[PDB]
Amino acid sequence: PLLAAPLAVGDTIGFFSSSAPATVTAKNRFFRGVEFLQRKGFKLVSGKLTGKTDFYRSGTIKERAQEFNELVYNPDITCIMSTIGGDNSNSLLPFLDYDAIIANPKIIIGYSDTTALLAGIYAKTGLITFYGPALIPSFGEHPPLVDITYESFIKILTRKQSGIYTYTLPEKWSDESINWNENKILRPKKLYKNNCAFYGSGKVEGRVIGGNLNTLTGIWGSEWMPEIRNGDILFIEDSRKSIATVERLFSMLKLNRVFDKVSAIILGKHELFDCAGSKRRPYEVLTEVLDGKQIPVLDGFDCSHTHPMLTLPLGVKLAIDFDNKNISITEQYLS
Amino acid sequence: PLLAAPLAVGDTIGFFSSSAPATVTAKNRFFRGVEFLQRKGFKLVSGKLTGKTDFYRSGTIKERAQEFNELVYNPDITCIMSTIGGDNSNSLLPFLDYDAIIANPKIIIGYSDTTALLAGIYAKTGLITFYGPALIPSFGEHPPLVDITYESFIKILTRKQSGIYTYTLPEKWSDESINWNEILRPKKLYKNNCAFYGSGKVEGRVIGGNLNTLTGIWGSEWMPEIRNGDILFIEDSRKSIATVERLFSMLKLNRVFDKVSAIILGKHELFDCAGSKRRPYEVLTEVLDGKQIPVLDGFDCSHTHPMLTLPLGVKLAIDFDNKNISITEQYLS
Repeated sequence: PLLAAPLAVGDTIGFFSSSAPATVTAKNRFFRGVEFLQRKGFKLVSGKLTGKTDFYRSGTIKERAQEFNELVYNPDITCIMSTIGGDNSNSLLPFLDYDAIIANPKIIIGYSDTTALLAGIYAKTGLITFYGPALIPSFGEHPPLVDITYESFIKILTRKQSGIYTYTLPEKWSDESINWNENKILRPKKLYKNNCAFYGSGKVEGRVIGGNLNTLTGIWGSEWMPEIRNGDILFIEDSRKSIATVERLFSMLKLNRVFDKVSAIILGKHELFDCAGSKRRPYEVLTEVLDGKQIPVLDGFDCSHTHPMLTLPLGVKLAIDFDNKNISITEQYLS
Repeated sequence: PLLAAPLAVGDTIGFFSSSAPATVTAKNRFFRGVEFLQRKGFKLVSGKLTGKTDFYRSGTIKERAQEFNELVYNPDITCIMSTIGGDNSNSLLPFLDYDAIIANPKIIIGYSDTTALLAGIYAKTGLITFYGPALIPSFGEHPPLVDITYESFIKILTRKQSGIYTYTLPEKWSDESINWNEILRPKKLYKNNCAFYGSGKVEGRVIGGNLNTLTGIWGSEWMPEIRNGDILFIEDSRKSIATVERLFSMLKLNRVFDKVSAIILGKHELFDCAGSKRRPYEVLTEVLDGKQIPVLDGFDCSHTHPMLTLPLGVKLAIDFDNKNISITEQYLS
């Protein structure tokens, strides 16, 4: 695979808004995130659509593609980071400068809607991109949870690439929709003990592919959707969906023979899942859809819309140990 | 194509709930729909999940598939009609009895989420199915709009298959969210603002349905292949402009706009333009990035009332100069 140079303290991070204009609509959280990374010693380059709005998005399809491409063209930038998601990143894909991305590999990072870019770029270039922090939701989060997110971000992106990396497990997490865009918290978020579950036994090792599952529907079937292959580990998360929607997306995967190919599934914690009074969790729905197909599942990985959030390279091998209840990166993912 | 026998007054219609359990949650409107069709002379057979609930759905995946299959097996039924949509019809697809459908073709009709079944059945069997009335939303509608819906339903499904059929244009329509399952007053009525963007005449096989729903079968063996020359028919309901851009770009990435000869946009019920004042056609235009595809914007085959009935998988001719749309290929035996 094509690998970017590793991150280091003092590097320059460029940010872009490929969908929702949250540098305007969540400006307090944006400023908090900017200050957080600056105090860690990073230099920031603001994408050209920062501070702009086109109603539901930051700019036209072409303006958004231009904003991203301009960061790729900047030799001083080591990391290109999403400000926030939305719905509309998939629009950009015909207009990204893939040749320039190949010529100038950088760490591309974000989550949620930005999945369209992470997966699309991998499909076109083979670049290992990252499911991880977006500036506003991730680094604008109030303490204490933001520090745990940051610890994973800096560890994954700066560590020496020798030997496997085994993920730490956040001690507590939350998914509450409070404390979004103000100077002070209303009150502390509920902190839950980590209830991640490892359904299966033994160890499964395979290339991880996926991201935000609802977002994948916007690139599905196209040359920008990476082919899923026998032995892959499927990584999927969603946010604030109804159980009806979750069944639909799981069945979509089933119809596409995904569950005939993959050797394990990682479900990211689902932020504020709406079970419609059924008390069912997404794993129970997945089990019905699987119709007896036995696939080991890591239910509740902290790489999703919940806080804190871990950083995950996409398109390289991971090993899930279902007996020892851990998950590791086993393949080099930065130069 | 595989063709079902035409409907006749007095026939038996069977109904099924492949997703939302609205025979329970919209029981008043359900009863209105049943009574409406019975008054027309139809006999109704209730699918086995009628009156059942499993929270957000009518029953398990397998039970819903069985409900549908049992209607296929019933020799007295000539038309299998959806009660209502939802989100979850795509789950049934591995379990439908496609061989039984081939052995005894029937009129299968519905819309919205039921698109997964209409498209899936066509992909597997070649059966010409219908984007049209579902029992609860369509036939539980109060007069006067329900009468225009019914006129299209009965005309399309009972007419002799001789010569082209040219659609009537409803004089007025509504998308107002009142009088669902309760009336205090009639819905607000709007003049028909359907628009024909293009020139000349385009003829090609129509394919599509509810666009959001298509995402749940996309890429699979149940998604019919879109071919050079097809007319793409798509409608959505109560979506944000952000979602509409996403779905249009999905089509673009899949090279759909390199294949289609025209696009039909169904009227979008209560579209949320996020203050932009933009309509879906304008968003489509941006996404098309210069591609000159003629568009019929605002066809009355969607979640708005009244609703026309449309066979999927047969040739239509859109005459952009004369501002009309016709079915040009035989669609019932």
